[PDB]
Amino acid sequence: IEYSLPVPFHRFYSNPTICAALSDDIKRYVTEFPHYHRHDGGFPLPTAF
Amino acid sequence: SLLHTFWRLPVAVFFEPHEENVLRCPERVLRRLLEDAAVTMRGGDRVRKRYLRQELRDLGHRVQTYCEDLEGRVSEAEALLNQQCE
Amino acid sequence: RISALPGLNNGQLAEEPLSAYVNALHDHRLWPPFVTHLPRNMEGVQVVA
Amino acid sequence: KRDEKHRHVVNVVLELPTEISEATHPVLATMLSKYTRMSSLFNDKCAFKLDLLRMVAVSRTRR
Amino acid sequence: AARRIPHFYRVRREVPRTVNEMKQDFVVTDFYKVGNITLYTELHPFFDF
Repeated sequence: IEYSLPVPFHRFYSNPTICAALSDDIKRYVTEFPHYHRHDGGFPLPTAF
Repeated sequence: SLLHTFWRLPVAVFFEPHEENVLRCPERVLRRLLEDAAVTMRGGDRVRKRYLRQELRDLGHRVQTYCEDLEGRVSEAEALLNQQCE
Repeated sequence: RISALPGLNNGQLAEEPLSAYVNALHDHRLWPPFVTHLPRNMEGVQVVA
Repeated sequence: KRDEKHRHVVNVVLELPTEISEATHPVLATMLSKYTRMSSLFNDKCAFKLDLLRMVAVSRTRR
Repeated sequence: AARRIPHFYRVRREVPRTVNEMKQDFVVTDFYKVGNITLYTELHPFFDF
């Protein structure tokens, strides 16, 4: 955990659970918006991707 | 900080937000927006030029030193072929 | 996974997400009979001893 | 002289413990033959350590 | 791109679903009904608008 960064970049391979576990701020994003904890690709990807 | 108004008495707002503009403002959302803007902004030289110039000049001078030493070797050591120095 | 519809629960209309609106198994008001901790959010909940 | 720069790139840069001298690694001497030729990247010593580590890795193969 | 990823999630702001994302939760028998908001988009089988 100390040496890793989570990268959601696809509508697959973007599991909210892993990203929220690895970083604090993504977990804050998930807890403030629990409806985003879906897995059907509706989880917001960064605007770049 | 406060606002100075010509009318001393305010009006109660009526009708839809698509005919007169109004700055509605819960305090929590404004504080959250300001914090979010603060984090967003930060989340999105000449000394280097001096380093580059120093390294370029030193590379040139070092290439010169290597070439000078090599030429001195090719002269001095291979001059021994003819027994020039006794 | 069976509890709430993941096709339709993509959004919120209050503090609560739709998944909490559609099934009581999701919302923060139904507590389990046995608790080892207190829950993360207690917006409209007060606890009495 | 060369004492300063080699002491620097061993103990100051590489943070390598004092008991690891030039004698305990010939490959270390062959590498400082290269390292001191450039005076940059000394702020990120981790690069020098990773280079030395991977060099000693490749030097220790069986084939 | 990689290092910047956490900074997007630091902002507690949910994002709008795209029209294409919304179109995928209308079940087959009522994709043709008036309640299908996105229908004005669906002009062409091969193309998205």
